[PDB]
Amino acid sequence: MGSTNPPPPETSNPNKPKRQTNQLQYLLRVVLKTLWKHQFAWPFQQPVDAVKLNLPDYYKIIKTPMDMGTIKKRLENNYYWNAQECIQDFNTMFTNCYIYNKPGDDIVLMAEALEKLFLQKINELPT
Repeated sequence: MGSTNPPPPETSNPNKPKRQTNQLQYLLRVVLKTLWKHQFAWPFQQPVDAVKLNLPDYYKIIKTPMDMGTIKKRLENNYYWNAQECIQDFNTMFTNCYIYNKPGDDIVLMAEALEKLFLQKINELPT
C-alpha cells in the first residue's frame, strides 16, 4: 500500500456536447500555446504527480485536479462546448495551487505569474 496517483481528468467523452468555436480555437492557438512556452509553465504541464513529488497529501486536499496538459488535450480533442468551460479549467488549476500551497511559496509565485498573463490574453477573445 504505497501512494498512487488518481486517474487523470478525462480528455474525451463521446457523449458530451462539444463545438469548435473561434474563441476555443484562439484559447488553444494563442492562449494555451503561449502560456506553455513560459519559464514557469513546467509544473502545470501535466497532472500533479504526487508520487514523484512526494506529496502524499496532495489528493487528500485537492479533489478537482486540473493542469494545462489536460486542458491542451481537451482543446485538441474538441472536448469543450464553449470558451467559458475552458476558462473554468484554467481557474481550477490556479485555485488548486493556491489552496494546496501558501502565499509566497515558489509554486504560488509561478501560478500567480501565469494567472496574470492568462488574464491579460483572455481580456479580448475573437467573436
